[PDB]
Amino acid sequence: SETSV
Amino acid sequence: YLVTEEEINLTRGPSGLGFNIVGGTDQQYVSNDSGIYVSRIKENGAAALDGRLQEGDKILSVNGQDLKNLLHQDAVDLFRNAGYAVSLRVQHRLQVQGSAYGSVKAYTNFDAERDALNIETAIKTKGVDEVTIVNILTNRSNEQRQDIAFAYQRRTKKELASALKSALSGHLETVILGLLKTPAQYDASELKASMKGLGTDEDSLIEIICSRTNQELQEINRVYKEMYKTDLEKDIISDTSGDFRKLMVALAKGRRAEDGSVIDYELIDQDARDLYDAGVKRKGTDVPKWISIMTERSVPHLQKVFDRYKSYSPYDMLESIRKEVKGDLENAFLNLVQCIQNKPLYFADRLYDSMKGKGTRDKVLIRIMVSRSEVDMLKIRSEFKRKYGKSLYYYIQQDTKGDYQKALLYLCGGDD
Ligand SMILES: [Ca+2]
Ligand SMILES: [Ca+2]
Ligand SMILES: [Ca+2]
Ligand SMILES: [Ca+2]
Ligand SMILES: [Ca+2]
Repeated sequence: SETSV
Repeated sequence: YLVTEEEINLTRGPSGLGFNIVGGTDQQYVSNDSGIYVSRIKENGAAALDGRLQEGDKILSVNGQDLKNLLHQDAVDLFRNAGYAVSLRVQHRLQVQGSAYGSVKAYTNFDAERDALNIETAIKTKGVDEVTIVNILTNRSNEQRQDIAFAYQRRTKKELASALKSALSGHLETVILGLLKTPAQYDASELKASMKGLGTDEDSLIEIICSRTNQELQEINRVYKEMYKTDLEKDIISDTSGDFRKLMVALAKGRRAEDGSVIDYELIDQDARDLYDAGVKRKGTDVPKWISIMTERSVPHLQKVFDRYKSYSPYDMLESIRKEVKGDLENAFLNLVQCIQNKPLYFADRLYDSMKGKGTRDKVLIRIMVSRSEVDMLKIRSEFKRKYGKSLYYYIQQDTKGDYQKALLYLCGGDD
């Protein structure tokens, strides 16, 4: 769901 | 909910831009929102350095490519297949609540249908979970509560309120139901409650009618007309008498002069002279001239009038009221002047009175916590602590118990 960018 | 769009120019940090993203058509953050939103901004990353970006923004474009209706993965890919020089279009989405000085704020990660569902769980539960009901209702804004009720109606065909009316009881029930009612409904209800006795809850009627503004009163007056098929003005007349009636009916019109631009210093002096002349300077009192000045003039004007009154009168306005009138009329005047001078202090004194002694005047306590939590509760707590030396939270804690206590404590907002 959360995604580091 | 103010929306402003903006571009931001980021040079990729060591391992990335320095934030996390959530959302997508297949991963809706809130119901029916495919938007891509920043969730975390890295501690000491390039995104924090440029600032601008804020935990909550909506990403609409990456290097000119739009983020409307994408699966999570396609939005991630646009970021990972970008250069080291990244410009994005963000929409900052600040939301501001009615007053800055209310205690209950609109919850930032709001989802109407989700909330409605957990409430159904807490109702559809053996023993019912009174705690989770409180935990969401007292932390949702009144308008958020409306949307909860609407979604509840949809998912059950029964409405929220009459399911809580069966699943709650005691003082706790009163609070929850009161929070379910719009500010006009709740005031209209307490008002209908006041007069439906023939002897009439003067002290409550005085409280609402002395403290509501034009905007609030006109809203009450209309909704009152809709709920009970009477003009509120008509009920006031039918349950009061004398100059009390004149004072109450004049206030309830919600037709006070709105705060103009220029300060009318000449009229301030004239009004001060007339309050002195009509009262302590004269044998007896000209009540009607008091009623006209105190109902017709704007609040800032009257505050200034009361100070100018001290230039002429050896007593101040409250002290002049106590020495000229008695009974309900005295009561109404003291309450009206307190509301004009310091409304938050007014409420802090009523709260202390409702708890100071044996037992609890629960109707006054509940009413204030419900009706002022989104208006000026923070100013009320500040005046309470300054005067009484301990917090509002503390008195609520010492006088009330159970889930009812924790509900009042939430509407309070916290300790001081
Ligand atoms: Ca139980
Ligand atoms: Ca005079
Ligand atoms: Ca007199
Ligand atoms: Ca004026
Ligand atoms: Ca008490």
